[PDB]
Parts: sequence; C-alpha cells; structure tokens
Amino acid sequence: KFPGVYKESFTRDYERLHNKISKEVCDQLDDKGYVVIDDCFGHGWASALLEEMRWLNENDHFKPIFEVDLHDAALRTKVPELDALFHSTELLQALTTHLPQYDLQFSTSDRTLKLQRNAGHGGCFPCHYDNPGAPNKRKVTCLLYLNEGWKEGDGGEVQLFPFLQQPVTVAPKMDRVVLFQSDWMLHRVLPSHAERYVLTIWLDGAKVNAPEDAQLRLTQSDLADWFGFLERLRRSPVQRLLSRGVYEEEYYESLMECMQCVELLKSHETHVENVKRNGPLYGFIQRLRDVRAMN
Ligand SMILES: [Fe+2]
Repeated sequence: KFPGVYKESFTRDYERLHNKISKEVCDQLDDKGYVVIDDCFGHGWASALLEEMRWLNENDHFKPIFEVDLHDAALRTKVPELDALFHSTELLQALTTHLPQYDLQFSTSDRTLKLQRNAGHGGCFPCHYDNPGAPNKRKVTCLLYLNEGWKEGDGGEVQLFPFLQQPVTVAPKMDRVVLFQSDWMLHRVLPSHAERYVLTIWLDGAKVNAPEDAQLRLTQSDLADWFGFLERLRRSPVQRLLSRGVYEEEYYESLMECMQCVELLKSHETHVENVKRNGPLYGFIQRLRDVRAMN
C-alpha cells in the first residue's frame, strides 16, 4: 500500500546501526542514564522511515498529538522500512551483549514500536518516568527523531533530569537517537511550535520493578562519603517515590501548561501535601533538594 518510491536513495544499513550502538554508548547509558546518538541511521534511511510515517498519517492510520502502534502485522505490511525496523534486533543484540544485566527480551511481545505526530499546538506533557512502576515492563527507551532542519524555537525538545544533576535539553534533530533508562530517568517533552514526528521503541526487562529497586541502603561508608549514597540514588528506580517532591517546581510548571487536567493537578496537589505531612520523608526530600541546588 505504501507506493514504494522514496525521495532519496538509501541503504537499510543494519551494520551501521549495530556499530552505532557501541560499548561506549552502552557504558554511558548505564552510567549517566541516557545517551544521545547523532546521524544514527543515516540521512537516506531516516528519510525513508519518515516518508512511510507521513503516508500512514495521510491514510488516517494515526489515531488520537496522534499515535500508532506497529504491533499489527496487517499495518506493518503496508510500510516495508518500518516493518523491517520492527523486526530488526540490532538494538537488542548490542544492548544484551554490552548490558546483560538488564535482561532484555527478544520476544515480539516484549517490544513496542510507537509512532507519534505532534501537531505543534502546545498541549499537556507531564514530568514522568517511562516506567512509573507497577506492572510496567519497560527497561530501555529508544527515541528516533525525524524533524529536518529543526531550529531553535521549533521547540519539541526532550528535557532529561538525571536525578539531582543539571537538566539536559535535547533537540529533536533529524536522525538523532536518544536512549535512556525507562525506570530511572525522569523527563518531559517541551512544547512544540512546529509539526514533530518521533519514533519510539521500548525494550522490556525481565527484572524491572524488583523488590531491591523499591528500597535504599544507608551504609557505614556513606557517613564519610555522601556522594556514593547520592550516586546509588541517582541510578535507582526508588527515586520515582521522591521525584515529585524533589522536582515539585518542574512537575507543577508542566501542569500549568496542561491547564493552559483539573484531576491531574488535584492529584499533584494532594501528593505534595501528603509528603509534607510525612515529616521524615519531607526532611529527606528537602535535603535532596538542597543537593540539587548545590549542583
Ligand atoms: Fe516519555
């Protein structure tokens, strides 16, 4: 059904993809919580994927900001490059080679490939983790950005909040890939003033939302080295229990854009007050906020 003619010549270059997801890239993902890869697929190949996405959108396959999931083989058969991307295991292979501990899954049940079009109309983008807990199975988030000649002011950046560090703002440039931790990387999307396409791949982990992820250790060594304690916190999903307190201002400002919804705000308002009534938790949150202010 996709006509099959592309505006530019390209190579479905699996080896390039595999080589882009290097040991160094994986070490950064594991250490910093995120990593950015420019010109990952190559311009022709990225253009080809975008063309197929625009086609899907012309033929009303995007459904209410609009999204489509490519789990449906019936749909995938219409878009050969997107179908090949769905079946590609290069990402899974590199990550499981360099980061075996994440226990990522090859089954098609444990990957999600989502397409998203954002009209460019402001909207609602709360601060969140891609895996907020519970039953969510996501371990690695993989974002492919597809906006050519993106310019300052176009907006649509993803803002990352490595816990208690300086925030990182990442422009959604054409053929840029962002990988980050679904269960311990706080983020939000900034408002877009232009049309914005993004392709998202989520890789599930068998060990996500484990019991040891829902606790913090205080050790004797920490007493003489708080950095080590903060560093374990930064890389631990337990931070999700503390993020709304530590980043109240950021969460609240995002909700103001949503207002510009009443239930989401009341929910925040209630959570913030519950924290403040929990004296020990609150003192702890405030010390973390102090660490943040010093960085
Ligand atoms: Fe997200």
